[PDB]
Amino acid sequence: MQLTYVLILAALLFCIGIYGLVTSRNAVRVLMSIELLLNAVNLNLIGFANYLDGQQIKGQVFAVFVITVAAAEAAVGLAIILAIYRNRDTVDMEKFNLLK
Amino acid sequence: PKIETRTEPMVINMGPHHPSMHGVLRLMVTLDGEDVIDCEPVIGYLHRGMEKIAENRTNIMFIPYVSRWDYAAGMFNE
Amino acid sequence: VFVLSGYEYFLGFLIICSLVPVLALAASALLRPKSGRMIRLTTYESGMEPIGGAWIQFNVRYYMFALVFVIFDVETVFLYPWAVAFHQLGLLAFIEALIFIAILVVALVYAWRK
Amino acid sequence: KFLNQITNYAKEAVQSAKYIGQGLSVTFDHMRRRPITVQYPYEKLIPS
Amino acid sequence: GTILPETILIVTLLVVLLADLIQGRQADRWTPYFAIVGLGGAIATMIPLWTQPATISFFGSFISDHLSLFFRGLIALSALGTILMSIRYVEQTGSSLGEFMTILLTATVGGMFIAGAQELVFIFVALETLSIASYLLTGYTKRDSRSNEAALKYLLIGAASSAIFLYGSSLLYGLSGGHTQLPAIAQALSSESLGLVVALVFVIAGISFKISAVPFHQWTPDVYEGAPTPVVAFLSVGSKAAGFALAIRFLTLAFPSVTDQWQLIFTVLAILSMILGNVVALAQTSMKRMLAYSSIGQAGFVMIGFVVGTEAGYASMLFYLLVYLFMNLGAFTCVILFSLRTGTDQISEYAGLYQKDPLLTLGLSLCLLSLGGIPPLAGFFGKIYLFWAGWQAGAYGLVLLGLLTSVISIYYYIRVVKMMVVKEPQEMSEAVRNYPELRPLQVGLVMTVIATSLAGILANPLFNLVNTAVWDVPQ
Amino acid sequence: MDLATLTQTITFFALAAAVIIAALGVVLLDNVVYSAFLLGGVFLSIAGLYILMNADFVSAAQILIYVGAVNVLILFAIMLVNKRETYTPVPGRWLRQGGAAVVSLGVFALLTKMILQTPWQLSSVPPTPDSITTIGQHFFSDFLLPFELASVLLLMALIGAVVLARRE
Amino acid sequence: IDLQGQFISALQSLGLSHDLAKLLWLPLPMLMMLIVATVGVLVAVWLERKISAAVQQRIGPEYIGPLGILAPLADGLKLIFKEDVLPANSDRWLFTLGPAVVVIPVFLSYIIVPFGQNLLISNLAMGVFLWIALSSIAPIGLLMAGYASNNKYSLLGGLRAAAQSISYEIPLALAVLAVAMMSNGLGTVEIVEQQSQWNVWRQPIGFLVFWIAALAECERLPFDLPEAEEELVAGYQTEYAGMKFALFYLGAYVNLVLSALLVSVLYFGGWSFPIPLETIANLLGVSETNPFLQIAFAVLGITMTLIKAYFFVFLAILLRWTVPRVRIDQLLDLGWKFLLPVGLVNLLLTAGLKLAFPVAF
Ligand SMILES: CCCCCCCCCCCCCCCCCC(=O)OC[C@H](CO[C@@H]1O[C@H](CO[C@H]2O[C@H](CO)[C@H](O)[C@H](O)[C@H]2O)[C@H](O)[C@H](O)[C@H]1O)OC(=O)CCCCCCCCCCCCCCCCC
Ligand SMILES: CCCCCCCCCCCCCCCCCC(=O)OC[C@H](CO[C@@H]1O[C@H](CO[C@H]2O[C@H](CO)[C@H](O)[C@H](O)[C@H]2O)[C@H](O)[C@H](O)[C@H]1O)OC(=O)CCCCCCCCCCCCCCCCC
Ligand SMILES: CCCCCCCCCCCCCCCC(=O)OC[C@H](CO[C@@H]1O[C@H](CS(=O)(=O)O)[C@@H](O)[C@H](O)[C@H]1O)OC(=O)CCCCCCCCCCCCCCC
Ligand SMILES: CCCCCCCCCCCCCCCCCC(=O)O[C@@H](COC(=O)CCCCCCCCCCCCCCC)COP(=O)(O)OC[C@H](O)CO
Repeated sequence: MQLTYVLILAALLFCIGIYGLVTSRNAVRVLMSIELLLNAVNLNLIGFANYLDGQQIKGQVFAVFVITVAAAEAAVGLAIILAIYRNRDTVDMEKFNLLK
Repeated sequence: PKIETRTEPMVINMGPHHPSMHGVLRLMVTLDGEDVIDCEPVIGYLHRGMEKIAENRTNIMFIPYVSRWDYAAGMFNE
Repeated sequence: VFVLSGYEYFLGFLIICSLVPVLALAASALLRPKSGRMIRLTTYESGMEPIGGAWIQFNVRYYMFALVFVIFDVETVFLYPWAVAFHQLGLLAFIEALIFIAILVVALVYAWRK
Repeated sequence: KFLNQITNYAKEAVQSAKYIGQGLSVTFDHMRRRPITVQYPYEKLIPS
Repeated sequence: GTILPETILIVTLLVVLLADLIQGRQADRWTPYFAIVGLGGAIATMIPLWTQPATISFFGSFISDHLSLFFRGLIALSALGTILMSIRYVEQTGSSLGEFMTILLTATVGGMFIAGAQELVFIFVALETLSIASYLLTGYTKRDSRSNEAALKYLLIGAASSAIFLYGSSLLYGLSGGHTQLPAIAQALSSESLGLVVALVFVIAGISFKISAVPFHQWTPDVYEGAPTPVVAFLSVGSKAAGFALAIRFLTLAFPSVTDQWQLIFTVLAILSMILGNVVALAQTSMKRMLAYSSIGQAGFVMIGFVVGTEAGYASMLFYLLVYLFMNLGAFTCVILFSLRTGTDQISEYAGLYQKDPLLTLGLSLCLLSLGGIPPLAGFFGKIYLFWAGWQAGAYGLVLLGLLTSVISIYYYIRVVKMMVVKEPQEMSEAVRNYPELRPLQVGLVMTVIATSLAGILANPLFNLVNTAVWDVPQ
Repeated sequence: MDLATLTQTITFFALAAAVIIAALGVVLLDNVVYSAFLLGGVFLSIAGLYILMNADFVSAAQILIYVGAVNVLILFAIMLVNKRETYTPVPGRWLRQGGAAVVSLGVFALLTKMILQTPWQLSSVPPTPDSITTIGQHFFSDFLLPFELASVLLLMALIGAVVLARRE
Repeated sequence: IDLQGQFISALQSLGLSHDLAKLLWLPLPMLMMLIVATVGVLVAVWLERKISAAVQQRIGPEYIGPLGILAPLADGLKLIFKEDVLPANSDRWLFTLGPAVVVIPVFLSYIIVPFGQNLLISNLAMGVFLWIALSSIAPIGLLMAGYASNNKYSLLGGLRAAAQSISYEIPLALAVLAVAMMSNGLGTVEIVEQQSQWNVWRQPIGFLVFWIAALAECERLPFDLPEAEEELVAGYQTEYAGMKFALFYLGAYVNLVLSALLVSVLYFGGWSFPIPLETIANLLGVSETNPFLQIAFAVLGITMTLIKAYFFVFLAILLRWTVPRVRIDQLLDLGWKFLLPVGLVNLLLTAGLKLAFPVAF
């Protein structure tokens, strides 16, 4: 239980979330991957606050804000997905390409 | 293992097993978002053939039978 | 380092409480009739047969009621440390928290008006 | 226009509270009366 | 503490509520005004605290120097110009206007806050306030599938960019002990390490998404086609304003200028932007997509202002960022006015507009030529100052690429004036053959067109402004 | 070298293994609802990791918001979009999959080198136990602008989401 | 007395690594609370079946034990031996997990139930807030029980259950907020020790909001929508047979004794035989190390907690047979249209009264 371990764990969670954000084909799974990424960030913030700045904890308030806004961005993203589904009638992210 | 929601009128079967006192009635009802588009009541789960029996019983032989059409009050039909 | 006092019990009790279902549901599995496979394994539709198709007629009835819940769920998280620390703050924190609550009230009115 | 709606809302809410309190009192009264249960196996009901 | 610097934002904030409650009660409202009035009051609130007081800090969490006031007024003016265009546009669509202006004003508030913010937490909060409202505005016209796909694409790119920027911010908070402040980080870490380089690149990844620096550009061509056109007008002026403001306030003041590898990174991104955004824009068929790639190219132009930062490159950057407002608001107002009347279409349908509607042609050609850098016009002097601030420092190659790309841009900017003027009655497009024959749209068009034609030669009054703003950048 | 530290190490590595397995399940599993529930699993494990880092308030806040609000929202939305998943395979797939894999592994190796190389300032002083009163002090002294602007953020998010997910 | 002191000391007298003794003691309270929770569940089932019978001029179970005391034991042992069914196309792992996710966090919230001071498992710093956070996992359990079923009957019940359990979580939090304003904190012992001479008399609106929200947790016949037999057959429960159904049957009464104890400790106090007892210096008792007085006051505190928990269990299972049901839309209007505004109003009122009169708050 050291700072380096928590940071490596957060970096690996960032890695997995990126893989899921780029590879996955369903449309809600990319949002879940974004949530994984934001958790990987909050873990960095709480590790730094616990080890470096332990008295006037400032990574924990920043983490509270990150959690708030991840909830908000999810609330907006599922709305965007419902809107696109109501018209295209699918969530296959390899069918939202109106280009060449 | 799931039900695959899709934008249509949904048909639900409030079938013969009514966990109430409202006899056996099937009531296939369709609905569009907490409404009722049209229902098809499926009666007949208790047709025992009283009309064909009454043609083969004398009156005093049939008078115990009648107390069944509309259970409750089993004296109106008597 | 760990200075959170009260923790030792939440871990042990979490274990002992998670062990209650996975033990009762295993004792029930040891002593209970075997299989009942053939037609015991159908879906209850009041005795009749499933109509076929079997969809739900999707409704936003229960996305909006979860959106508005997420909003105020975040609101309560923002309001808890204000209430717990209302002693050292005093005035001029009541004003800012009141602005916060007024904005959330306008949010609720907007959600209730549509 | 807007005050009549609010006074109707209050006259409905207080009425709904009183008409729940009354039922609560009635039910709490019901548990003093002797049960009418005819405890069959040891209190068989003599027929007509 | 010193909430005076906020009497510019809270004003707009009040409008957000008042132009919302009125939509709760009325639902058929005149909120377009008292929203223009709200932004006018927010801008007029800057005169008392532009020169009268010195530079002030809220709690270290916000600063109100002259550069902050400049960028705040810039974003407020972009929102004021966008409100005018979007009146008859989203009303012609079967949608509401108050629920759109609330989102637009919230995006404006976020962009105005991110300008003067100098703390990690508040920077993140202002950036996300901008991004969420940008997504919501992009996907507003929920009937069209292009708008929905554009909003989904923009949200998935912007949220990932924000996650990367947040990882950078967390690293930056962890390297320098605590110190969520920006200036308190420069004092803590003052030496290049691997962590500092990683934090720098991860912040750049989220900055370049806002300012549209390639390879972080691939969303604007797909968002400008999808979004409602006034949203695109606010998105090409206000969003870049906020992004460049945050880049100046972040890189210069937080990342200790001893680690000026970002000048190399931005040289790379500017070269790549100039090359791509002007070469690919040359082969386009729709006006909105052409303007998207043009906007990438112009961001590449601006990015040679603060890549050679010498108190004259910053002034050149700010002057071009101020002129770009008049150019693009006027170039999008004419696009809206054309797609409203009958067209609703692409470049090929502009052929023959000089006969049917000459005012729209005289207004759109002026702005396209200004964007190209044609003499006396607002764009020529902006580009000449950008290029001389680049030579005067030593960046020969950057300027010699900017000039060649300016020629490449003159080509496809004059290719539209071609269609608008050349045609005889037999070569009108099918959209002009039956061209018919909204006051705020015209009163915004005229204003931006007369500004883009006079802010070039009457440039001396707004050079002292830019200089007193640049005096605040550290070096 | 203790019974407390041994528990704090075993629990940390157990929660880390839970995080890794559930996070791989979120993104690799073919069924989407299994991912929707393993996401709540990830959130619960991270909530435990916070408690193990002397942050008791933010863990409870995460359990409220992530595995109580965002997870329920994701489950509802995953139910709303069920159409039996007729995903036809696309040719240009191994390209993007391999690119994502290699860029992920490279970024992870780079971050791990950065983390193992930089000399963090550990500042060996025990943290504070009353971590919620401090967060309450920072909402109205230092982080007043973000605390005040989060309200407008939530309001604009509510407005825009109701507008996008409305039915008409 | 401090039974923990004696246990660890007598266990360290024979060696056994004193620090290890403190680990050898956790199971003792961690299973004492399990024992009292299970006895509370049996009591709740018995009280429901015997009070619903008295209300209706009837007699409950009387041929099981002496007074039907063995009726919950029989109803549980039956469900143990029952064959479990898993329908045709239902999922196999979210099926057997719903009834456990709806139960584990209901048990875990017993960390904070005091039963007198020094008589609770690890008075936590998050206390009631941890309970607010943990009571948000059951909707995942209901969505899991609905999603893993081939029965569209029960998916519609799981959805309307998970949509009711989230409607009554904001007011249930805004009532505890006003309580924590006065309580200076969140730990239950620190919440209750402010009663040193009761919060119901200073939070007469927050009490109503808290109680209504707790009764509307898919619990009582005032609402009980996913259990409302007539409108729909058992909702999501309509496919669980053996112990998997007993987990629902059990996680709904423990979730009632829990709420009764919590209303007791928040608004009334698991201490304080109404007179300010600890000012019984009139018997010249040296409480501090009085070997007994300690046990006497312990028994008094336990009895005073159970009286006010039983008061609310009684009142809940009395309202079950007094208040008519609401459809689902008259339900979702209590929260978000009456309970959420009144919760916010109560919070603002407590704030205004704490800022103006810091005494008594
Ligand atoms: C299904 C539901 C029912 C099932 C029953 C449960 C199964 C257990 C069955 C065993 C029962 C036998 C136990 C005899 C009870 C006497 C033990 C006692 O009171 O012991 C009390 C001690 C006291 O602890 C000490 O108490 C001290 C002082 O009391 C304090 O207690 C509170 C805290 O302030 C009060 O506020 C009080 O003022 C305060 O001074 C200090 O607080 C010390 O820190 C603390 O360690 O705790 C302890 O060991 C108690 C720990 C054991 C808990 C078991 C209690 C069972 C309840 C029995 C109640 C009987 C009621 C009357 C019975 C006769 C009928 C009329
Ligand atoms: C080698 C193999 C080994 C394997 C191990 C497995 C084998 C199991 C061993 C035997 C099983 C015994 C199980 C129960 C034994 C009783 C233990 C006990 O007495 O444990 C005592 C415990 C512990 O708490 C007590 O706590 C105080 C000490 O303080 C410390 O105690 C706690 C622990 O620290 C708290 O943290 C507290 O804050 C802390 O300061 C007391 O003075 C004692 O010291 C201490 O023991 O009591 C409490 O936890 C309070 C909870 C009980 C309260 C009772 C209220 C009772 C409810 C009423 C009953 C009727 C209910 C029916 C109706 C219900 C309707 C609702
Ligand atoms: C001091 C205690 C010492 C031991 C205590 C054990 C208690 C629990 C276990 C009871 C002993 C038998 C268990 C075997 C498991 C099993 O079911 O085997 C399968 C056989 C079924 O028979 C079988 O049926 C089988 C088919 S079938 O699957 O059952 O349908 C068939 O294969 C087989 O031939 C046929 O015989 O069943 C049994 O053996 C017993 C099952 C039911 C026994 C219930 C006892 C109730 C006790 C609980 C109450 C006590 C109160 C608290 C006490 C602590
Ligand atoms: C909502 C679903 C769950 C979400 C979160 C799940 C994650 C779990 C939460 C993680 C808990 C955190 C880590 C626990 C810390 C353990 C060590 C520790 O807490 O230190 C204490 C002591 O630690 C221990 O002794 C505990 C170690 C034993 C715990 C092991 C689990 C018990 C298992 C059941 C009992 C089995 C016993 C029989 C085994 C043979 C400190 O003591 P204190 O509170 O008194 O403070 C002062 C101290 O006494 C001296 O200054």
